This record gives sequence, C-alpha cells and structure tokens, in this order.
Amino acid sequence: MFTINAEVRKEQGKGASRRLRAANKFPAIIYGGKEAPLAIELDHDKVMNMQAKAEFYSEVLTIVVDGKEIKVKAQDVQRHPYKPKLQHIDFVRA
Amino acid sequence: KVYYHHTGHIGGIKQATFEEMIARRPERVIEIAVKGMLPKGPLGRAMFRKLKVYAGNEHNHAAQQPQVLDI
Amino acid sequence: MLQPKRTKFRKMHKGRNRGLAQGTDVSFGSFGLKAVGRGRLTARQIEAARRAMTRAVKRQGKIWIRVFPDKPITEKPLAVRMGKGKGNVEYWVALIQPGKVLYEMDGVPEELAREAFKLAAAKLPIKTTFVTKTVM
Amino acid sequence: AKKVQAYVKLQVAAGMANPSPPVGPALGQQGVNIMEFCKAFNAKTDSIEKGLPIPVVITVYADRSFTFVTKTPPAAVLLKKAAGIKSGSGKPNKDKVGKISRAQLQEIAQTKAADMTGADIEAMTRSIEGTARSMGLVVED
Amino acid sequence: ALNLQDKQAIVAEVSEVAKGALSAVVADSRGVTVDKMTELRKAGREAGVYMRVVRNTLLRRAVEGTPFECLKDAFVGPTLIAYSMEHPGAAARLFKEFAKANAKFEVKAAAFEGELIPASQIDRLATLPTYEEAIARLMATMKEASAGKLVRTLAAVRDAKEAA
Amino acid sequence: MKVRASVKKLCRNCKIVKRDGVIRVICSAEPKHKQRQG
Amino acid sequence: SRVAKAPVVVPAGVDVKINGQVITIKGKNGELTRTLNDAVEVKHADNTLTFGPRDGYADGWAQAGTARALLNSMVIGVTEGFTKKLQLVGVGYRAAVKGNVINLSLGFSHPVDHQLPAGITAECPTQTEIVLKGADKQVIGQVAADLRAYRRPEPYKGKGVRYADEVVRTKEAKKK
RNA sequence: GAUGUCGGCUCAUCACAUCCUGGGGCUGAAGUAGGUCCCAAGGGUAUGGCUGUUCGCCAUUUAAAGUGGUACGCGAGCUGGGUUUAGAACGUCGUGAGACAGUUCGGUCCCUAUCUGCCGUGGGCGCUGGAGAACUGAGGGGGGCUGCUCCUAGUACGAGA
RNA sequence: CCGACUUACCAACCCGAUGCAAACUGCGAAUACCGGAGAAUGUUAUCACGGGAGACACACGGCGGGUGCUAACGUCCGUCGUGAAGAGGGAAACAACCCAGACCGCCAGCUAAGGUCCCAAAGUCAUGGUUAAGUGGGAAACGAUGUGGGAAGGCCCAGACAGCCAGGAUGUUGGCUUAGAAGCAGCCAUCAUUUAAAGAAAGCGUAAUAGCUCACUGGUCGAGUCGGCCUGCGCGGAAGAU
Repeated sequence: MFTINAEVRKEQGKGASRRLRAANKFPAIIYGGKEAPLAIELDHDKVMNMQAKAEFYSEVLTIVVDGKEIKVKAQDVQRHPYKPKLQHIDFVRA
Repeated sequence: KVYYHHTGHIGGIKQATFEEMIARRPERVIEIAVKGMLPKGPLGRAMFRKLKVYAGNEHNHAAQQPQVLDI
Repeated sequence: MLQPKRTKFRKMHKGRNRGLAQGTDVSFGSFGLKAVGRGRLTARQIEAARRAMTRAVKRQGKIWIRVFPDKPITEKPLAVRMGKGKGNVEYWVALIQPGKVLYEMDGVPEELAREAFKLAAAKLPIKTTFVTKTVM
Repeated sequence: AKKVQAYVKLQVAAGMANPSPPVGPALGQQGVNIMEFCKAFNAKTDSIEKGLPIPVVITVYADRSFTFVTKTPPAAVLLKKAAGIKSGSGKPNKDKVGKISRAQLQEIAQTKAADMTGADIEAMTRSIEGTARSMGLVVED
Repeated sequence: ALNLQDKQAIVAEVSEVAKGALSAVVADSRGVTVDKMTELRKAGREAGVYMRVVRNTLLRRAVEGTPFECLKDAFVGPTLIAYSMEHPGAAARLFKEFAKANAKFEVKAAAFEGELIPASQIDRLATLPTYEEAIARLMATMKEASAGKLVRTLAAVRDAKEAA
Repeated sequence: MKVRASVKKLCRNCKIVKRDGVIRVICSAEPKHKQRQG
Repeated sequence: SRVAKAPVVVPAGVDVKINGQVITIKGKNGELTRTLNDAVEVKHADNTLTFGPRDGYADGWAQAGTARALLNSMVIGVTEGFTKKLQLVGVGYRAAVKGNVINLSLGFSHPVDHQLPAGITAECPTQTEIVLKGADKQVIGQVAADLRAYRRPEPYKGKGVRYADEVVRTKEAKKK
C-alpha cells in the first residue's frame, strides 16, 4: 500500500516510449471491463522499489493525476532486456 | 615517453632518462617542450634555430636587452 | 552437463539472432538471477552454477530452473582444413538472450538466494543482476 | 600486538601453578614467569581450599605487567563434590552420570555468591543449573 | 532502530527511571574496565539500586524532551548514572560499598526528591541507612539551614530510626 | 604478497587502501594478509 | 569530516599564527610546531579556533579533518609535550644513544648510522628503550620510521622496533 | 618473372616473465636453509665427444651453466655434410618403368655494395680581421659481473646439533 | 498348499505450473511485390530482331542466414554503398570506411564527416560534477567502502555511518578428550547473569592455549551513511623481440 504519481499521456510506437526512457520516465495503463483504459506516464523508480515487496500488488494505491483519483492494483509487468527497471506496467481498478 | 634511442647495448637497450635532463643544465626540459611543437623535418628545424634558453635566470646570452614580453 | 535427452533433432543449425530469441522476464517465485547479456552455455556452466547454489542453500528451499540447453552443436576439430561438410555432435548449447532470467527460487530467504546467485555468476561469462518478483 | 584485549582464562590449583604443561603455554609468552604467578596466586587461593582448582581471570598491559582476580572455589568443583563424582559424561543431556538435589544446589549457589551477580538467591542457582546440566547431573527436587 | 535498536532504546530507558527516581547520582568512571563495572552491578542488586552508562548527548536529550531530577548540567563527558526509585538511602550506600574496590571521589553530585545534594553530603547519607534514615537526614539538613524554628515540630520519629 | 587482483577482504575487517594507484588489502594487526594487488 | 563543523579550544599563551594555507603554533615549543591545511580557513581568535571555507584538493573535505587533528596535536604539543616512548623487542641488537645517534645493528660491530636533527634529543634508560624528546608530533615518528627501516617487527618471535599503530601478530616456533 | 630447407662453423642482436649478487613482504619462516616472492636492461651468462643431428647419450669446467624472438636470425657470410639430394645398390615393394626422410660409399651453392646502414678516414665550407695555443660541457656511452675465507659473528634464536 | 492384510521409496505417461525449436505449429506482422488509376520525375529503366561482348576469378564493410567456436582481415549465398569502373574532405595512412559525386575558372561564401592549447584551419569556450590514472587517448572475466549525482528505501541530530581507541563480560578452564583443552584441534552443553554493553562467538591466526579483527558500550562524537538499482569518472586485472 503506497502513494504514487501520474501525469496523463497517450503514445504510439517504439520511438515515443523510448523518448520517455530518455528522461527517466516510462508509461502505464489502467484497465477494467473491455473499454478505453486510463493511459498515464510514470517515474522509473517511484514504482520499482515500492514494488520490491508484495504489498504493492496485494493492496490498493493512491495514484494522483490532475485531481483524479480512481484506485488501482498492479498486474503483470514489462521489464527491459538489459535493466531490472520497468519498461511498461499494467493495472486493474480496485 | 622516456625517449629511447639506439646507441649500443647488451641484454636490454641503453637510454637517456627524463631524470638526466635537470642535472645537466635546466634547459633540456623546456627545450623538448618547444621542439616537439614544430612541423615535419626541415621547417621545424628553420623555426627551431631561433630559440635560445641556456641555464635560465643567470645566463649571459641575454646582454642585448631585447623587446620585453609577458605571455 | 545438465542437458536434455532429445529436443527437435540430433544435429542442428547453430541459432543466431539479431535481438530476442525468447526469454526476457521472471516467471516463478519471489526472486532470481537475470543475465542482462547474451551468449553461450556448453551445459557445463549450468551444472557448475547449480552446484554453487546447492552448496549455499541446502534443504531450506527447492530450485526452479528457468533455462535448459536447446540446440545440439557440432565441432569440426582444429587438426583439419575447413570447408567440407559438418562435424561430430559435441555439446548441447543453451542460448541466453538479453535479460533472460536463468534460475528462480522462493523456499529459502531472499539473502540466501541472492548470495547463491553471486557465486553462480562467477561460473558465468558475463555481469549479471539479482532480479526480484514478489508474486508476478 | 600490544596484548590489550579480553579477560584471559586460567583455572588452576595452588600447587598446579608451578609447572607449565597444566597451565598451558600462554603466560610465558605474555611476559609472566611460572614462579611469579605461582607466588602471586597462592596469596588468595590458600586463604581457602588449595587441593582443588580456583578460577582466575587475567589482564595484561603493553609494558609486560599483569593483574589477576582470584576468587572462592568454583561452583563447578562444588557440583562435582556434592554429587560424589570427579568426572562428567562427555555427552550431556543425552547421557547422565549422577544427580543433584535442588535444595543442595542453592547451598552451592550461596558458596559462589561471594562473586555471583544474580539479583535473587534463585538467579544465582539458575546459572549453576546449566553447570550441572553440562557435567551430566540431573537437577531434581 | 531496524539496524540497531540498542541506541534508540537507551534514551527512553534513562528518562523513565530518572523521572521516576527518589535519589539519583551522576558519576564518572567510563564504560570500560570490567572489574569496577562488574562490582557496581553486583552490589547494586544487593542494595536495591539500578545503574546505566549513557553518553552526555543522550543525557542532555533526556533533560530537553522530558522531565529529569534537577542534575541538568551535572553530567560532563563519559558519565554513568546510579538511581533508586523506592529507597533513597541505598543510592548513597552503593558508592560506599563500591569504593572498597575502586573509589568514592567518582560522584560529581546527587539529587534527593528535587534538591541538590552535593558530593560532600552523600558521605553522610551513605552510613547504613534504610529509607527512613535517609529521609530524616534530608529534614535535619533543611531544618538547620532554614532560619525559622516553626520548621521543627517532631524528632521523636521524624529524626529517629523510626518511620520518617 | 602476490599478484592477486580484486580487493575483497580476507579477515572480518581490513584497512582497504589505494597505495601508488593499486588498491592493497591488509589487516590492522597482521602483515600476513598484505597483498601487492587489488 | 563531522569535526571540522565544530570549533577546537586553545589555552592561554598558545600563539596560533594564521598567514596562509600554512598555520604555525608556538607556546613553549622545542621546535617549528606547525599545521598544513588547504581546503579550510582557520581564524585564531584567541581562545577558540574557527573553521570555515577556502580552496583545496578534489576529494570531499580533503583537508578539513586534517586541520582538526593537526591543530589539536601541535596545541597539546607546546603545552605538556608530545609522547616520547619508543622501544624495541629482542636482545643482542643495541639501542644505545650516543649524542644524536642511535646505535642499532643486525649483528655487526659498526653502527647503522641512524641520526637525528637539532630539533630533537634522546636518551635511553636501557639497551631496548629510547626516549625521544620534543614538541612537534611529526619528526619524533619520522626517526621512529627510519629505525624500523633496517629491522621491523615481523611475526616469528616478534622481534623489532615498535611505535604507534602496530602490524605484527607475535607468532612462535612450529610443532604442528 | 623466387619471402629458399636441415645440420656444423662464424658473427650477432634485442624483450624481461632474471641463472645469479643485490633491497624487500610472507610462511604451517625460531635461526641456518628452502618454499612463497616483487623491483631490476645493469653485468658475467661455459665446453669436448660420438652423430649430417634437432632432440639424445656421456665426461667435465666455473660460485654459476637461464627463458623468448629474429624470412623456425645470418648460402648479395662460410662449407655443401644431410633427403634415392643427381648415381647405383643393401634393406623394401610392383609384371615393369619407378619409388622410399630406413641405409651405406664419395659427391658442382653465385654477386668486387647503386642508395641505405655500421665502424675507421680525408677534402671543402660557417666559427664573423686573420693566426696559433690551451679549453668549457650542450650532448652521448664505458667499469658495471661473481665465489672463497680473515674480521664482521659462535652472537640474537633453538631442545640440541 | 494355494492365496494375501501390508507404500517406505524412486522416477515417467499423465496432470498442473515452468522453460524451448531452420528441417516443429493452435497464431502471425512490419515491409516487399504485381497490374490498373493518379502526382511527380527519368534525353527509354523495359519490349522485337540483326551485329559486338564482356562477366562467370571479386574484395575490407552495412542487412540476414547457413559452414566455423556468436574464433579469424574467415568462407559462401539473396540483397547494397565505395574500389573494381570517380577527383576532393577526414583518418600517421590504405584497395575496399565515413561525408560525398571530379564540366571548367574564381586570395569567394556556407556546411558535412572530422576538427577548435601548438604542430594544424577554428573554444586553454560560459556554467557545474568527478578521476590522480597520462585513465583519458588499449580489451574481457572479475572484485571491493576508490569517488560523485539521482528517484524509492532502511538507518537518520533522539546520535547515525565506518574506523581508531578501550571493553569483550557474571557462573566458566561447563563436560569429555589433553602438552594443556580455552568461544576459535574435535565433540556434547548451546544456557543462565548484574547490564547500560559483551555471541558459552562471525572471521583470522605459533592449528589451539596465545596474539588478533568483530557488532554492541563508552571516548573521537554531532551529520550525513549504506544496502539494492539507474549513471559519469577511477583501480588492479593489463608481461615479449630497430
């Protein structure tokens, strides 16, 4: 159970996602149903070491973006092919 | 860069040391700093022959009193 | 060597890649050893690494193995001129790809599994990373 | 290096401190003679029992002087005495070569109270309980 | 705390007893040389007196954040604290038992129920009191020192060996 | 001493010190664990 | 360094002269008793020394701890006098002082010609004990370093010259 | 349209991961000694025999008998010994011609140096009028190795030798 | 006599979870391709038949695979820049690399790859971080408290962190064993005690005993520190023939 941040974003392609990783930010997405999710940017490290324990994934999260708060828990994770740091993460609403 | 040369040895090669240069008048340290800054063979020699340095702060080879200069 | 009985066929093409040929994430446990580089293992190195982990952990925790030797590799010895056919089958090779996790654990405490992987990384040809999973 | 470390162990009788092999080799090396030790130890050991070993704990300076603290008879000798043994089991808690009463154990506790630090007359007893357990003596009522 | 609890634990531990304590004594002997250290532990369980060794930093933070017994600068450099919560006379008795193997000039000063008791006065306090003979001496000190003779009204148990 | 590279410790503490540009390992009370390289 | 961010107290009559990256300490000195620090500015006042910023070497606080150790050492130096106890382990080696010379040997008739400046003096109570006398902390240990540079303390019986931090284990003959 | 070999003799040369003295850590090194062991190009670094010989086998000197490279150093150095060198023919094999790195008998190896280097040597010119005489050191190499015993020293240490 | 109560263990088909494949397939791009119809451009790239071939012997390198060790200035095939079949700029230079395509003239300007202290044409640039090693400007395994920044985090002025000092304790030289047998030669006790602090001890060490490092306590002591992980700089690892 942690207090994390987001700015709202949507991208397409390798080049864009790499332009986030150029300044030590990366993307994420918020699903539920079968609809258009809430697409966000995250920080590399504000979600890796808070993630070094199972409480990130078992318990719900205060994620703040432009006065919106929605509640979410982590799902399966995408990792770099040369670093343990987070390339892309999934979330479900909780 | 301790400037090895052929001069005849056995077992190794004989050399000049960086260390020799200071003991046998102060010039040689200053001297292979400006030498190495000039071109090729012949031009680097035509340039070179215009430098004098000697023992330094004590040398008679200054009696002219030239144009004074700070750089 | 900790190698398979028969995969595919007995004599096979070497297996080059321009990027990823599978394996890049954690798949079991709460922690493991990630490669973060690429290259070959003759199965002898996998064994050597397994011994190191079994000498540190003992009975506390079971080991899940996340790699195996896939492709048989021929040698044509350094005693005869190259250009004419394909050599005897010599070793089975595991292809490690970039960020391929090799071994995972959960039974034993985190610091025993992490230390056990540092010993195992000296038996390996690259510099590696301890990788944490926690559940997924 | 300087010999400025840790309470050094010896446990010796008054007449068992004149030769070297019963004592171990170490005093010789730390600048203390077997003769000077022997004279200094009898001063506080023959005030009491001398036919059995009195525990002594030593500090040594970088100038080859010594200090030694000499005590009453060890609880460990008394537990041998009171139990009718001279030898223990060599595998305690798994083989038991005699027994000791608790009410007797407290009189042993009290004899070692000249140097014991325990806050109750039981606390002293509970320390020599594991001394009895080490020597193969069962602690029972 | 989760690296070392031992150092965080000791600040609460002086502060609890030293608010608590009818006499305490702040003295210098340093947290080395086991022989004197053992003997002040040893006799301390006999007389009913507890002893802690504590930095002057810990001691100044225990007076800053929490009430103390009025020895707010009587600690200097490496400092030990012996204290009694129930029997004030034992507190002074323990140094007279402990000088028989080291020294008595180790006390800088003492406190008794809020009053400063100096290092010359404690040698009088220490002469085999039970709690009532300590209390009695503190009233005999004040009565003398206060110039009015309304301050004296009982000696028949208040200045005896009887309850005081 | 020997040409042993890497400056991992040999006892529970060593003085770990970079002398003339090579890091030597050595103990605080012993000359045995002096190694020329690291 | 924690300790360059707290001042260091100086007694009466101790003159601590600030004129540059050299600071020079007098009181009742045998010699030139002095301190080198660069990365800090030390003002004297006259009762307490005050530590603040100046320029120096690229390592973090490179001289500011240095100034703390060295100032206090030299100040204790001129007042009471610094430590003096030098010694050697073993017999059959000499430790005989003659003037400003210390006669020591490996086994040989001739001296090893170990010599001291004007600034310091010695005498020896016994043929293993050396007393060096002075007021600057550095120089007394520089002749000690030279005395250990012909025979050292090395672990086989422990025999050698001993001074400051010691690096020897005092082993014996083998028996298995 | 030639970067061409073994073996012997001569003549070298450089890399130090030094055969050795020399300064020095360690040691399960007491000391002596050795193992472990780093700096070091400075210097001495052995020879006769049989055999075409590497490698071999053997006697030996000196305190001593090192490693590596060099068109597997050096036929625009030497001999031309070696492989059937080209030749029988023994041994061997095929019907034979012909072959064989098993073999025995003696047996064709070139260049006077263009430029280049290396060492010795003269002519001519700047040396500030000319002449003759001593001469400073900008510069650069050579001795450089290594046993014996007297003293050092029967001494520290070790159980004692 | 026939028959049988009776799994304690191994390691499979299988089963779940987990890993994988030119010659395996439940699933499957990007791009390439054609002809029409359209923009643009190419002094025909392509078509018939008649005259002349040459090349088929390619090479350091991009994209990718086989052969090879994911060795090699390696070898070959579909594909391509440059040389072949083209001057110039840059690289200590070159057959082949990178920019680039030599009409010819121009004491002209600009920009590329590559450069800017002198050599040598242009920045000892303005501002900040770090290495003590000519690393930079020579490579991997590999290790560590060599040095700094960063977010998350433990510790964190209530005293850290690391070391140096000093302590390493009460019963206790516990029992056996034994030159003695002590936390550390071996093995069993594996605890208790006053405590602020001291494991009947993590590591070394005449193997012990000794000597020694160790948290923790108290001095030095009052502010950063260290573990994971991203990152610039360092170290030894990194010894051969003018």
